Amino acid sequence: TATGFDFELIDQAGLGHEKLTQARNQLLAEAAKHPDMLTSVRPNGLEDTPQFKIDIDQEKAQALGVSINDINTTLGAAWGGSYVNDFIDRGRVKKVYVMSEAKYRMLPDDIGDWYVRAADGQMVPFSAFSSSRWEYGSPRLERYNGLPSMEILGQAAPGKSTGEAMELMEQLASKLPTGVGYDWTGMSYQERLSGNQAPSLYAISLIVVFLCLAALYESWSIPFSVMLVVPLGVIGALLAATFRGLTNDVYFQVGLLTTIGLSAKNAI
Amino acid sequence: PNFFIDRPIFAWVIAIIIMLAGGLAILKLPVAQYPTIAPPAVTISASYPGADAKTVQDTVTQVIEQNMNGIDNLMYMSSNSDSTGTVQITLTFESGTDADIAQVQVQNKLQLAMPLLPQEVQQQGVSVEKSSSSFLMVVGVINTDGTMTQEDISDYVAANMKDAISRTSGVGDVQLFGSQYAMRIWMNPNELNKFQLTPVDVITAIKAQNAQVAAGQLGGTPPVKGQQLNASIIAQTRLTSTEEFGKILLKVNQDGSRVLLRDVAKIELGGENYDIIAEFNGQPASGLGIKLATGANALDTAAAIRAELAKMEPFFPSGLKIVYPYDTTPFVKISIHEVVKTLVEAIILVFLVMYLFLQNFRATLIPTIAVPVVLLGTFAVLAAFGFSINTLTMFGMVLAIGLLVDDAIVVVENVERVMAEEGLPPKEATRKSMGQIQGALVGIAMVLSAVFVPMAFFGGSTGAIYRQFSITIVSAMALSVLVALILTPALCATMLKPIAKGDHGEGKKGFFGWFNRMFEKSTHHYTDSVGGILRSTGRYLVLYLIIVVGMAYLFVRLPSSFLPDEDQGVFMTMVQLPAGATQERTQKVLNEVTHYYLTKEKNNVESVFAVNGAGAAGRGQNTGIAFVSLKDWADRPGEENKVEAITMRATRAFSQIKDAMVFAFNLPAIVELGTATGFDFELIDQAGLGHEKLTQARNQLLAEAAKHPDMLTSVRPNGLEDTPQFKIDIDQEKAQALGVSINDINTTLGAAWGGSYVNDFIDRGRVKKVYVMSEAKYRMLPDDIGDWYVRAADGQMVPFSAFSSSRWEYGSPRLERYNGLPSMEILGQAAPGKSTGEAMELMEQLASKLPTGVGYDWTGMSYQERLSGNQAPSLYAISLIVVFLCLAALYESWSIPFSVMLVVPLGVIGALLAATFRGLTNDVYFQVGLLTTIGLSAKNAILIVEFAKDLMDKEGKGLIEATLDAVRMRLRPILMTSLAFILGVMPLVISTGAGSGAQNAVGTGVMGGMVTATVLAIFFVPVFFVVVRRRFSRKNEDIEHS
Amino acid sequence: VQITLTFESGTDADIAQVQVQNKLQLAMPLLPQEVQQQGVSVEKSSSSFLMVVGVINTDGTMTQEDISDYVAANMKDAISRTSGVGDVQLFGSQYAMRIWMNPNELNKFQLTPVDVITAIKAQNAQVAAGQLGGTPPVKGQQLNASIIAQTRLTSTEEFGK
Amino acid sequence: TATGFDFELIDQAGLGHEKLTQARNQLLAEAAKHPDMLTSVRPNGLEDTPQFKIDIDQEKAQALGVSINDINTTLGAAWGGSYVNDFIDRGRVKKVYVMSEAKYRML
Amino acid sequence: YPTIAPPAVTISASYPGADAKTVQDTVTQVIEQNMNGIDNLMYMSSNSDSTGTVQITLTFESGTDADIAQVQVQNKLQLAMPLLPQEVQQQGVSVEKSSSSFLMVVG
Ligand SMILES: CCCCCCCCCCCCO[C@@H]1O[C@H](CO)[C@@H](O[C@H]2O[C@H](CO)[C@H](O)[C@H](O)[C@H]2O)[C@@H](O)[C@H]1O
Repeated sequence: TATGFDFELIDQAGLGHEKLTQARNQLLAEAAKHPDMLTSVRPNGLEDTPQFKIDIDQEKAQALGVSINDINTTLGAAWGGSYVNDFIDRGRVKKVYVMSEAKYRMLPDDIGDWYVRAADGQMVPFSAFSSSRWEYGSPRLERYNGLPSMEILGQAAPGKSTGEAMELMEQLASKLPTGVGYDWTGMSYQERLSGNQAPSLYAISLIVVFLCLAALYESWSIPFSVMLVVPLGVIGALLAATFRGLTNDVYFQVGLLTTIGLSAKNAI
Repeated sequence: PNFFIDRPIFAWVIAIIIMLAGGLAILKLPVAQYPTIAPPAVTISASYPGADAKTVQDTVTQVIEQNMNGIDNLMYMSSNSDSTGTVQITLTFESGTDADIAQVQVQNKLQLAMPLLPQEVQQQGVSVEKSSSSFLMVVGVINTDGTMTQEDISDYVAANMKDAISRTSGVGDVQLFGSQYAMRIWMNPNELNKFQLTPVDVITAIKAQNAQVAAGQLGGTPPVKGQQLNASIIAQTRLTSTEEFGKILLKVNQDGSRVLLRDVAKIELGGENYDIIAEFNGQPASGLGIKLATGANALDTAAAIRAELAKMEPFFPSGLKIVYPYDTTPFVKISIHEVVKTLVEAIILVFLVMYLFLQNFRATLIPTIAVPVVLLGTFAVLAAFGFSINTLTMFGMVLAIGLLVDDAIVVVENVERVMAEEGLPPKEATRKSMGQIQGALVGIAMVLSAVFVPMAFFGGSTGAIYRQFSITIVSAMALSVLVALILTPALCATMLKPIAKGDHGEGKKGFFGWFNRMFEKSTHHYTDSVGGILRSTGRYLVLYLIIVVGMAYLFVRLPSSFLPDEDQGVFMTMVQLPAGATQERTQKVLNEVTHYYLTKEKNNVESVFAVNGAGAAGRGQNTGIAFVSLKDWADRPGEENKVEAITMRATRAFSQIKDAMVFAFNLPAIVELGTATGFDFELIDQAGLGHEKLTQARNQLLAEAAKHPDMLTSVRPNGLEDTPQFKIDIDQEKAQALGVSINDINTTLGAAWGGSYVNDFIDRGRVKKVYVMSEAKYRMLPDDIGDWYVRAADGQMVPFSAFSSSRWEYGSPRLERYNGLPSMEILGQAAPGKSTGEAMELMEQLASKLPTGVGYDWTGMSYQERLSGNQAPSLYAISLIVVFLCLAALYESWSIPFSVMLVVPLGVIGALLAATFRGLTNDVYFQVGLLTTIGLSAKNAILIVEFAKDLMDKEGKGLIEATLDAVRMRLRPILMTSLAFILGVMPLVISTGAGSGAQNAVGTGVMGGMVTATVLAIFFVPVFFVVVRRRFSRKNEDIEHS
Repeated sequence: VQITLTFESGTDADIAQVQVQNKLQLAMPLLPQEVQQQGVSVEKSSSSFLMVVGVINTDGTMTQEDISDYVAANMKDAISRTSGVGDVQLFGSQYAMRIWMNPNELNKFQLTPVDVITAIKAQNAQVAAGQLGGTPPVKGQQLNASIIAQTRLTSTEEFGK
Repeated sequence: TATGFDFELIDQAGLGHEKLTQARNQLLAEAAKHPDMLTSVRPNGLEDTPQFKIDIDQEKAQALGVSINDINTTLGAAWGGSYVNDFIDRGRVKKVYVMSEAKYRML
Repeated sequence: YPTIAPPAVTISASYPGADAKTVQDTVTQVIEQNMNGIDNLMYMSSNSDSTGTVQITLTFESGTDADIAQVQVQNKLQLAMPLLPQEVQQQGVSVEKSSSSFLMVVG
């Protein structure tokens, strides 16, 4: 979604909707204290809007001779709408929609102007069965691995590089509720993956050219003598990368592997 | 090749690198029980709640037998239109074809049949599933302090287990044992007769009144200008408790006392089904059945699933403790340790021989160094081949130790001795040894690869089983041979000490066994002796004919197998109550069984799992199942405490002292197999007939094949026999008069006695079903037909006794199919001592002689085993023909490979002989053993015969004297190797504990085979060789060639 | 209606064909109901007939429709299931219960087609049954037996009556 | 089948069956006018045959107290036919069809 | 770039007007329950949504073959299939292998 990451904040425990929301605004407000590492820290999801509850009381209408199906459907097709059948426009199939007009469906009182025809032949106002209130609700509930989560979106401050901001993220996600954890997905997921490889590729590949060297062109000491050369290759690649403004990424890794490469050739 | 002799470190690099290739190839290497062995099948099932046999066959089943036409890799279609509403079609497919291909093909050919379903199915789905019966696990859930009962456990099971524990790293399929909660509404026909109300008005009540609904939106799009608000309409909402459902309005009386559902019927948050009952040691329990994941480890599915269950275990309710009645894990954990263990012993024993013969610390160590580089590096050969290190393949390794060390060993000997016969420096005498015995090692490579390959190209489950050894012992072979071109030769020249010409060691040490002379003294006896026989050939020709012949007769009188039987730490006993009995009598049997195990075998049994309601043939209150788990293997000693005698005395206990057929038994090794001497005859109705006629055919034929005690065996049906059904024919005339509506009569009859799935509600935050069934007592006794009244069009009720005739006819409750057409499952077998196919010939002759629409056809076990049948002779003729031509090749003739081929009988006659004594069987493990024996025999003959012909040629010596020299100098190695083998293989041979059926089976055939092979070949081969060559060429002669 | 989708050569055949049928069900619920009730068959197929086996009656005393029935009664269930067959066009037709409405004799008795339909629908079906001693029963209970119900018809008699 | 084709003229703007019929005719005559490039330029298929509209005056039926739904389904099951239920012949399922009789739907 | 991102099958449907927790715990996590046994899964993303659109995005390991994925997974959903709504099941339901990256948008 941006520069380096898409921090995913994961629910693991059995805590709650409210409380978690409080823990995260806690983090998004707790991080505004870092201009030397972060910039444009923003939240992901839809929060919680005002909902308009309309309870229809079945008894009062179950007398009056109006049928429930009819009242439901009319309320619907009025403010939602309906797919009936299909027609043939210009030589192409399309849908058919029957919804109310505009002005009778923007404000609650317009409910009034709506009457349901009973079994006898007289209409009934909704104000004959509908209590109405202002309560609250959520629209779109986010998850990561099926469980409640929030992507604290961000980019690194204009002060160069992307990963230091991610490591600083790892320091933010510490001081919050018992059951509130951290993970990376997408751009920084792989930045978890191409990062903590440093021990393994070098645990292995270093041992391999060692034996490759004691091999076809023989000896014991020859791989040691040549192998002391590896630091000499890096300290300049490290020296330069710092001097310019870069970061230990992939391109620096291939940059490195390559550099130790020609260098080992030479001592070879 | 020779080249790496003068690059010792380069060699070293190959050694330490390959050993590491090993360790890295081990740490993340997969382990299973066996390799994925069984042919894959996909099954289709559907649920038609309340239907009868003819119904789920005739509404769901037959419209299907018509619309999923055209899936590839067609094979066969077996089906059950259960008279419980389940319809189940198992397509069992051709071995090793890719499953998933089938699976999607089918799921998208049912959606062709989908509108052509009934609508209660159509709303309740149809499932297509790749399938086995191989439960990795059955995990029980119980509460200790009687806190919850089966439906509570079941509900929690469905709400708190199946999404987060099955997130654990290592898991395939999940299956719940019990029933999910559903809103259970129990209608009383009295309190429903009262207010003239019937199920339909109730149906319509809960349906219309209980849901979410099409809302709409304030500021709906497209709104109109000026607008400064956008917001969502809420509406009629689905319900939540048992409370919100009693308060539901059905009809208001004119007096004003409204009638809610709470009145006419009873309300509990209940189960979606009350078929099967799950008892953990009698106490209430509900369970889970788990299958392993797609290339996943069994033991890590175990580490993570059991860690996961332990992660929700305090976060479980009170008393709620998880249980493990059924795991196939410790059997495997312990299988592995026992097999490594034997291998460890094998290593140490081999090394012992290796010392107590070579007696030089650094020379005795070189071939000991020989072993890790070879195995560890073989694991590297496996990690790259995409198969798994299971019991069997790693068994191929423990078995392979012999064909490993043999080469390396021979070389250390040949060098040590040449160094005793030419005096040259370590490296040079070595060089000569390597250049002269190249043929020994490349030869063995040529023929063992030649004998273990032909099996890999075999078919079936047993064939794949073979694939595993092929690769292990051949990789082991080739690498041991190839280490013998890079590793062993450089290790030979370099880490080995230099000898002057003729050092011999004879009684040149006292405390360390003068021993060597004896060997040397003895080989004089040996050597003069071969000469003695060489002088007098005819005798030895004849006696050979003896061994051959004996080998033959004896081969016959050794009985086959498909795999050995295994104490798995877990076995089961199943229950069967006579037709139409109820759940109650069965439950009597389950806890009575539980008594037997916790009492008269109290010490052995740890936990019983009693299942009431569906067992073998199908689902059905009269049918039961028990999982009996034992205390860990360490605490079960004797003959009496192991699965065998336990099963024996269990079924002994129950057969003659009960009214019901109830049998205890032990599960196979392989979690699905050919039932050996036998079949599962499918009797196919082809002509326009019907169920009555096939059944009469079952009578006819079960009478026709059971009347031959000399060919046929176990004429029995597998299924449930013919049950009592109660036809209630409604005479429509009368009701088309009285003003009652047919839909009203039907759906009321249903919702009363079967029941109806009507709507959905939301318990605890999870959607579940809403069920309205009548109550117990108003639809359990025939007499209750009465208490039910239909509200007419005018307004008064009618009894069912106003239109309903009522009788008892016959039907089978489990309707079978074979390819969409009417069929019947006759399981059957050949006499214990008749081949199964002979029984196929006489059974086909009876079931041929049956009415036209009663035919014969094959399914399951006897199917594949019919097409892929007449081939084993051909491939082992190949393993042999590859032996004869490949070694005719490494040398350069014909007569010279014959002399080495003469040894296989000396080898065979030993595997029969030792095995026959024990009681083992010409199955697979004895077969792999047999091949290996062939290898051994030809190996040794390679040793001797190679040296004699070489001399004959290139130094031109005389036959008899050359055979004698070879025979003399090669005695010593032949013996070293062979002792290493017998002693290495031994532990397997006598070990008890996991799979010892396996260990013993490999071991015995292999051991006895090796013994007679050598202890006879070292006296026959030189006479094989001499006479064989004496009928080819003219001049020479007995060669002097300078 | 026959819609033939021709795929890129050497493509996975079956993967294609199946992909097709799980895109049949995005458009399938909003289909006509006379169709949905008369099935649609999606079948991987050549662009021509590979083979035709004929069947005839020796004494000729069978009609196209008779022979055709026999085909449908003993063989043509697996010919579309051989691991290489798409649609088979059956030369004939399997039997159907044929009710031939007489429009005079229908004006006679105050009934029209609509009434004939709802008539035969309702009169001809299986029915939601149940079980004597149904589960879960109560103690002492000693019976479980199959409730049969009205059964769909079988003869020419059941359909005239 | 040697050197040839299977030309598809696809209607793209949405001018319905008629304009397509005529464009194709225009074309089919336009290719018969070049024997120095084409041979057997023929359309493959069927042309436009005589069809018989039974246009319903819904009104006359909307006073008269008849329900249209039934009227349709009657014309249908009469001259087309109707798949209604399934039955069991000799132990094997088949279909249930109610179509008019022969002589009562041919002229 | 190469096939870099882990493979996901997305399911989307319309339940016109429903709420967040219905389409989260009736429509979304109602499938992810039989999604035990997936080949090479990396992570799981999901939407409830309050306009009637419901989204279940199941995400697997790079190169784990898509067509293959929809194989095992559309057939692991079509096993988790019973706990979703039927008003969902009647109006346009898509199972489609997905990225979230418009390769292009043409105006
Ligand atoms: C357990 C029962 C079966 C196991 C026995 C299988 C055979 C292995 C035993 C070999 C040892 C006895 O072998 C017997 O003594 C020696 C050496 O072999 C030979 O005896 C020889 O003595 C002189 C020596 O010139 C004769 O000229 C001639 O060469 C031969 O008669 C053999 O002809 C044999 O008859």
